[PDB]
Amino acid sequence: AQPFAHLTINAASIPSGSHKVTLSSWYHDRGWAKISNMTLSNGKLRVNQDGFYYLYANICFRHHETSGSVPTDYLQLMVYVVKTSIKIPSSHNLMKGGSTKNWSGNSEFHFYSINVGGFFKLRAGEEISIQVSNPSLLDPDQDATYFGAFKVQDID
Amino acid sequence: AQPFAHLTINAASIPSGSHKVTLSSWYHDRGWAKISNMTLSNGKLRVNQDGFYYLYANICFRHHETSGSVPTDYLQLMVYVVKTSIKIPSSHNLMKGGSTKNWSGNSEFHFYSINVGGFFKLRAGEEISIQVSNPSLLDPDQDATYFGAFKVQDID
Amino acid sequence: AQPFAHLTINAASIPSGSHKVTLSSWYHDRGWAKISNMTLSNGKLRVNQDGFYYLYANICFRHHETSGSVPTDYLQLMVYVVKTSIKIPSSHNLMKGGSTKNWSGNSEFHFYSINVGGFFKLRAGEEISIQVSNPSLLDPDQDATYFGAFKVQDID
Ligand SMILES: [Cl-]
Ligand SMILES: [Cl-]
Ligand SMILES: [Cl-]
Repeated sequence: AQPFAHLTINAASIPSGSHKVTLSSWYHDRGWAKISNMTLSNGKLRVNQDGFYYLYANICFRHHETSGSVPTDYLQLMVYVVKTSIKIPSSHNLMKGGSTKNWSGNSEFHFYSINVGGFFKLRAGEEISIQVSNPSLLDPDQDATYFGAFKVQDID
Repeated sequence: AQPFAHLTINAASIPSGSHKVTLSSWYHDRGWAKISNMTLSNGKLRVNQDGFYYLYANICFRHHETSGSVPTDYLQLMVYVVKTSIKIPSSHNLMKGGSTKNWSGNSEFHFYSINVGGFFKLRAGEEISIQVSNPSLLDPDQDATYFGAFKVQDID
Repeated sequence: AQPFAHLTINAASIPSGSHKVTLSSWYHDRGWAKISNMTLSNGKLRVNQDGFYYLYANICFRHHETSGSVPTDYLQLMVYVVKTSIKIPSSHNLMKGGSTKNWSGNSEFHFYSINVGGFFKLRAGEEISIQVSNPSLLDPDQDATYFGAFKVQDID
């Protein structure tokens, strides 16, 4: 039963704000959202089996003029895949991606997606979480905002 | 010992539109383009073996001012990795990515690439295709625009 | 003991010029950086065992007005994953990504990341390397700029 997970964002709990925050609302059993041998605790994917896993995340940001105004036109759309654990409580970034975007002008719709992927050694007990800026601009669709992991091979 | 695929764009045709369409011309036996156990049917990567596959797509877009007196003020460069089948035949997006761009500047060259990847459960018979907007802006090189998949493990 | 590598950028040595270059300084022995059954030489990841490998790279560019000014208003922020050989002086592009960005004044901070991935057939003696434009704008953090590979299955 090789470990893996593909979590999709749960808009039914999308926090407001523009500052860097951790996302804790994800789906694990519906649509493309699956999970196995791994446990999820409010946007905190816990590893139960040691191994080399490939981790990835796809976060889509969007804004339509019809939704109203945004604090500032110069945005910083960032995504951070973080690892946390009992021994190491502090957060450490495994991957970082994103871009500054000027969403000014009279344009009606603005969109931008970010993707990151990497190969990492994970020990049971360690947890991966997703931190992003401007969580209010996140796209709610499961094909738009998601993150996952899957074991590729055992640790030597 | 496991199926896989890496298809590269075949600009043999002349897709000159702006609306989102379904790319149907791909290579499977040239350069890096390859395939094993999987079958290609006019832009349709058909799965001939159940199991979990990692899907990925890289789409490059570019534009030159000389191709002028044509709107490239507001652009929506998007990519969609859709899945179809016999049952569950209605098109369902597995992954979405892209960005809005303003390529009306005095710059002689504009470029932007999109990348998406994810871990998915697939059953034999199901198909995977690629849909993008502004297909006439696609970069033809085999290293710029491509998509693919490879089985990571069997379904439990 | 499947072959793999996750290499992180070594800030120390990084071209301060404005030309596109091959990055030749990466870590393989600290932080998330790691390598197994592959050899890092002169910034090139040499394949020591024939097989199909998944290859990836994540490149982050950034700029703070305190660091001075950009070389030009409309920058080309690109990455090329290249394959060369220890036997013949051949050089081929496997993947390409990036985009043109206007980082002219205004904002106090500019950021942009690119990500590429792909399934490739590699043989012993072949080497994977990274070329980027605007190397002086590279983000030196290990979670920011890195590239890697891992064998998924043997050839044939
Ligand atoms: Cl799925
Ligand atoms: Cl290849
Ligand atoms: Cl690691």
